[PDB]
Amino acid sequence: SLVVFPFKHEHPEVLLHNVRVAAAHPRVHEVLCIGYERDQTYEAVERAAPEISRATGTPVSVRLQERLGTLRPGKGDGMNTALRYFLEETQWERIHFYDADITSFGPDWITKAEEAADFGYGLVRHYFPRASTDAMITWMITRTGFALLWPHTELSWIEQPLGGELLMRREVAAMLYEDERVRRRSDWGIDTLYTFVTVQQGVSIYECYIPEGKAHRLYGGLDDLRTMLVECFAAIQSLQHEVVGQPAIHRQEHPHRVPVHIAERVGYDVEATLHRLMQHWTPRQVELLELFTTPVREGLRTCQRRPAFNFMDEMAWAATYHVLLEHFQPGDPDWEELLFKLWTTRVLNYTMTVALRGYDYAQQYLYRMLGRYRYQAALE
Amino acid sequence: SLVVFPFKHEHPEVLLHNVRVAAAHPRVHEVLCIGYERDQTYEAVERAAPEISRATGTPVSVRLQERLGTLRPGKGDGMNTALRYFLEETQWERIHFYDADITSFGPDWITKAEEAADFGYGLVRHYFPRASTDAMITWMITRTGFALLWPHTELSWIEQPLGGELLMRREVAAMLYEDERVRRRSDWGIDTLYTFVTVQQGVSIYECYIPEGKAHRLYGGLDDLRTMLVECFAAIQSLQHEVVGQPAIHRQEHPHRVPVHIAERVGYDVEATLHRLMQHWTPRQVELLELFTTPVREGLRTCQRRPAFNFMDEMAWAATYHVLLEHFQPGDPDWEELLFKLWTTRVLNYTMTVALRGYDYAQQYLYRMLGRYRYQAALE
Amino acid sequence: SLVVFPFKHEHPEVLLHNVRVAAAHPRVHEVLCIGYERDQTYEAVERAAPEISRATGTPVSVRLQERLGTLRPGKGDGMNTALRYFLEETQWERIHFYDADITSFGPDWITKAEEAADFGYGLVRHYFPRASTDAMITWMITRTGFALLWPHTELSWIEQPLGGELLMRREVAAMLYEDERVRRRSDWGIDTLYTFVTVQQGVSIYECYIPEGKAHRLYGGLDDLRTMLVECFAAIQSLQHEVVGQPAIHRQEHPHRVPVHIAERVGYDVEATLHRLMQHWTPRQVELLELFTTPVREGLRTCQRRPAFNFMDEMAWAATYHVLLEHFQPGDPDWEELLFKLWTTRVLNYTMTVALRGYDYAQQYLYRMLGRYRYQAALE
Amino acid sequence: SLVVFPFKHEHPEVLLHNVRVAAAHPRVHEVLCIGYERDQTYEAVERAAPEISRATGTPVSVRLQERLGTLRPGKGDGMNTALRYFLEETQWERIHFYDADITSFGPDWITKAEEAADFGYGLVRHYFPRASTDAMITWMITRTGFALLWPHTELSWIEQPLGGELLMRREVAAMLYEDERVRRRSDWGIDTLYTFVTVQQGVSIYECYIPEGKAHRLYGGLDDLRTMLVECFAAIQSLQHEVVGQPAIHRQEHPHRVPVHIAERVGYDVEATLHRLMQHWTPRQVELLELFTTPVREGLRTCQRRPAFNFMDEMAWAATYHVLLEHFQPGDPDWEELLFKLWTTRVLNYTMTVALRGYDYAQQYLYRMLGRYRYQAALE
Ligand SMILES: [Cl-]
Ligand SMILES: [Cl-]
Ligand SMILES: [Cl-]
Ligand SMILES: [Cl-]
Ligand SMILES: [Mn+2]
Ligand SMILES: [Mn+2]
Ligand SMILES: [Mn+2]
Ligand SMILES: [Mn+2]
Repeated sequence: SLVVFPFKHEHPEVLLHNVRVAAAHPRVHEVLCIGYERDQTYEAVERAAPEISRATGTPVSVRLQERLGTLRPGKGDGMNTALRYFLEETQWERIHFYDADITSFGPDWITKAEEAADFGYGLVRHYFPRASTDAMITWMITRTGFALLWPHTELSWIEQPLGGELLMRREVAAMLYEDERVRRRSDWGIDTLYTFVTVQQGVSIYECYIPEGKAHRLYGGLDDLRTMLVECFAAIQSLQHEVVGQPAIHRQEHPHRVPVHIAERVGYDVEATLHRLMQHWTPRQVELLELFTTPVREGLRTCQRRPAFNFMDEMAWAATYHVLLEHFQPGDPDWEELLFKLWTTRVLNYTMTVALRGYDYAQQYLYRMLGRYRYQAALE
Repeated sequence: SLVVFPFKHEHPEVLLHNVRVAAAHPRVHEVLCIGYERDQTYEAVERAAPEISRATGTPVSVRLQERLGTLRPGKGDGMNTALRYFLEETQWERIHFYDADITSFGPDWITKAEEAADFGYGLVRHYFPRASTDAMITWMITRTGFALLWPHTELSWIEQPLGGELLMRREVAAMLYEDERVRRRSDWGIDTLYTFVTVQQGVSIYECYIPEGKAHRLYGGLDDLRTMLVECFAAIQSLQHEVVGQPAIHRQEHPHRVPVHIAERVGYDVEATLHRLMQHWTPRQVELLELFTTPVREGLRTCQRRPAFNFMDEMAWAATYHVLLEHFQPGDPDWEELLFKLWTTRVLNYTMTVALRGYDYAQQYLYRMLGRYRYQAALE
Repeated sequence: SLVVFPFKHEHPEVLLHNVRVAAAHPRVHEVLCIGYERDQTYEAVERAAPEISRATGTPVSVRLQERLGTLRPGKGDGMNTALRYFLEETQWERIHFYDADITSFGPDWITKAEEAADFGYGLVRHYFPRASTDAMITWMITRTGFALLWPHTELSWIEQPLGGELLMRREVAAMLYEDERVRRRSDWGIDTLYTFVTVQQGVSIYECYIPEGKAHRLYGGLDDLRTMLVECFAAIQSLQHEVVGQPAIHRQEHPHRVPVHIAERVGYDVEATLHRLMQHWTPRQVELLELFTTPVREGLRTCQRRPAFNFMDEMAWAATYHVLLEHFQPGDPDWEELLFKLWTTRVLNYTMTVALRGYDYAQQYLYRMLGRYRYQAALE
Repeated sequence: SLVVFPFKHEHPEVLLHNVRVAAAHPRVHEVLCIGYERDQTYEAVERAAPEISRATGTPVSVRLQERLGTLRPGKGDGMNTALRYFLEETQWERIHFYDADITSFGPDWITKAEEAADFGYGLVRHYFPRASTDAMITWMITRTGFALLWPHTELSWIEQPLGGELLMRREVAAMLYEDERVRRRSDWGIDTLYTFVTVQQGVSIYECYIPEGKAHRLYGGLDDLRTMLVECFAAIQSLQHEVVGQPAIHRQEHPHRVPVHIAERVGYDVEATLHRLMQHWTPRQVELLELFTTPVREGLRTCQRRPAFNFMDEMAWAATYHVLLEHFQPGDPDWEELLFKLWTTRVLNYTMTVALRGYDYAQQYLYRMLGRYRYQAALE
């Protein structure tokens, strides 16, 4: 197998430790790191690589990403360059991807994926325990979108549709590389696209549970997720007219109880988030709210003077999601700020009325949210 | 819809309460009770029925089961009688079954099933939280069997393959009642057969989670499960050469955290169970053990003098299961007793080495068990 | 024993149920309800009493509170009137108090307190499981005060020093009724005084765990807690030069795991709380902040424009507490509102950075909080 | 401070690690290891001392225990030799003891004990989270005894009265070493004796919570606790007529949630334990049962043929405890075997009816058990 680590700016020791782990693994025949640019990290890996490959007997290489997509040059270009490398320059049967900022990586992850793949699956997705306020794009954006647009499919049931840790066999990789919808998603939307297209093509999927979790880079206020947010949404919007006549085999490793240290952390800075909700207003944003239901429109307007979020419950969010699907303009700064404020209030609402009731309550709640979304969507 | 309660010997007030709940439900058009014989319970329901249907506007009736199968006349004959009544004597589009001895039934259960059916599913199964020592036939016999025999199918993933609580749509009922394999399963094997063939014909299945659990009749020593145990095993064994098939298609409501009162109970009497392990021995049973691996043969023999069960771990059990599949003679008193003792030691082993480590630990274990069994099966 | 229910405004059926429960108890010889005014509730009880007292054989009566203290006529006058009645007009050996608004009251509570009293203890205090956002005056005012001022004593170790549910023996009641420090506490400060002086007097104390919790009247925003906040702080402040001897007998029934329904609730409405933090400002309050450390002064100032609360950790709170003890003027509207805003940020800081982390986490944290406060006070 | 490690037979690397941790600690001035005999361990430590005593600047020495007591030469003689060395040959103000076989020791333990000492306490006891089937002597013998014989005292409230981990100040050590009751307890009984007399003399006690637990040597069947069992019982019996007539001050650090890895282990081998129950019978033992209540007499007699333990609930156990206190003969092999079997059935009972219900349930139970024992004792 080929193992890939896409990296942008990361601590060299962190990624070098992972590369080391993969190279040492009996089933890994090559490690590739795909860089955004020739930085500190790049230089480090390149210097370490020859040594590592000699030590482990398995070749390690670094490359810059190629520009293959048409949106912002980001993670997509990174991953798809790896798909190209894999398909056009190696003979390997399987490719793994793992995010480079992972600090809890172990041979573990590789073994479990390889063993599922031996069982027959086309795509193996790793998924992890999560803190109740983690994964707010995954839930409020990706899984929500999937539930609302494709209720009868397996899409909304994928646990971590955004997750960078996965194993594809060669023909699944070939299919994804050759698809032009995926190819052009050069930005953060890449994972959404891999997820959507493998499901739509009926690839059989296994979700692998990694118990010790995914310990990686942590967030301040919500707005260091802002690009990713707009991009992940734009990805769902771009797919909204797709049909998914059937269907994919899909099994999930049964999850263990969350580790305590993972359940007991806050995924973001509340005070800062509340503050930011009052900032970067624009007469045009105010005007754009004329497109939304009254509670949401009054709701968000209040945010110019003081934080408001009680209004953004489940039902308001679904209403908001439809208006966004239909009017949101990718790349318009006002639409992007508006989507950001809107998602913010959904996350604050959820944090204060649900997450604050406990880990378990908040999981019951998210699952039951998707179900309600699916039911509602199936009804029209 | 038609709602059916199969009853053998139960407290009239318990069943009458359930009937009342069903009849009151806005989506129920008929309630049917299927009795084993004309006993106390039967008489109670028959007297109450005319009154209840007048009170609720939906017809309620009682009938004896018909002899439709060829094994012991038991629950199968009751449920298949209901299928016949449903298909040949009503116009209804959906049939529910619920065990009569349920004391936590509410409109709840009916609504949830009817809603999933509206979504599109062909079979909706109710499943419940469980005490770590509950459902030992489900786990050690039914799900084990499905994992060992059909690893690439959805069979071993069904949560409660013995569950009496389900909704079928008319065409699914028609298909089952027509199937001779199922029709003949007059005994406890019926539920196994419903589970097996619906999966094998690619019916689409939703598992509904009932959070407040299923509070019903409780067990003393393991041996008041003994007929059920031999009959449920016989059912797996009778299907052992089937193939399969289609995919199809299977989704589970996400389970909530187990209620405390359900996690904090012991599902059987350990002392009695150890005692019973030493009883009903037979020279022929001692002989029949010659057919089993050494640790098991030596293990079970010790049980004539004192209780032994540490030998019966996962791998020993799987080995045992294969010898049983291939040599167990349904209806042979020595084979039945032996299966009983064998299974007892497995339950005891699980109780002392797994269940005693906690509710969570014991669930991780059982799920992981089925996975190991599936991996091992797919290896040959 | 005498059982007393102090009431101000409550639902008659709620209180009447409680009175009925007490009157039926084999150990209860008299039930007394102490009212604030002759309202609806009062009239209800007085009509119902003669019956009850006939139905159960134990006398039930209602009286208005007397004016005995010198602060706001509130709960203190209510409870001390009971003490006077108990001592001067009855021969009973033991008095219980229970809040009238309790909806989870049962013979239970009485039995457990009477049995501890039999063991010998002078005072028996009932304590309950709590939601992580409950009891923010208990924690951030009373237990905090106790730790910071009397670190070597048993004070900060009482679980629920504001608790209205307790049993005293006659001599304890006589001691309290005779103390003018307690007598004058006519307002909400009464429970703090009962707690303080029985500890100061080396009364032996037993804390009795009520597992089903105390289900009573719930709160909106934090600010319907305002009068109780300022009067509970005033109480601590009034005691600040007291010296407390050396630790008596104090024993606590071991707490069970919190019930899920109690752990899973939010104890207040976060939006309204953030809003209220920006209201009722005054140029004098702004000036008064010149008395506080820089972080807290700048922190609270920001609240005129947007909610700010991250500055208010543990140590800032302690610092602020010290400034309050020394400068807070009871009865001054600006000091009162200032105290209110200050507490509010302790509570918000704590909800966002600690409660959000889990029920367990937030309890570890509060206990470790008192310990850090004790250590710090001990240090000078 | 002097830190002492008593050792009999242990792995050098385990003990040597702990020695290293103590010596490195800024508050430790001398480390002493007290050995049973000049074995492997002894030789290892003696070789290493020197080296350690020298990379830390704090002297480390080993000695053989002296024969100071009059029972079996065991732990008592070791601990008391340490006391003697401490008092007669050093100037240090405080002595710690830690078990040698601990594998989770860290500077931690010493710091916490030293800081409590600094706060004033005369004895600091470390206590740890436990598996539900751990500590069966502590609960069913020591704490039970304390609760039945001294209900009004602090004795049964000490969390780990057998714990080897504690800090005494010089005067408390002096007092204990001077006490002939403790001096003669040369065997396992020593810890019971330190616990009893420090409480009896009104030494003020702090219990220190060590969250990471005490990882040490594990048990097979219950019978490798057999000498310890009889000696610990003998200890309580020898003290049965003592009077306890003052307050100790007694405070317990609030415990954190049990770590999962500690909650999820089985503390013994059930199958072996059941087998052992049927062994080493004797006509005299059968006779001696004549002294016990009928359920217990008939119950234990069944154990000659098959394991029986349902009879040994709480109340049977208390009854049995009283018969033992009054008739058990230390050093009589039949009384010793009988006590062992009796206690085994108690442990089995608690295991199957209680521990199997969950970690929390089992703790609620043990605490409530002492409660009931205390109430019952206080009633006569
Ligand atoms: Cl996310
Ligand atoms: Cl079962
Ligand atoms: Cl409070
Ligand atoms: Cl022990
Ligand atoms: Mn990341
Ligand atoms: Mn049943
Ligand atoms: Mn109240
Ligand atoms: Mn040990």
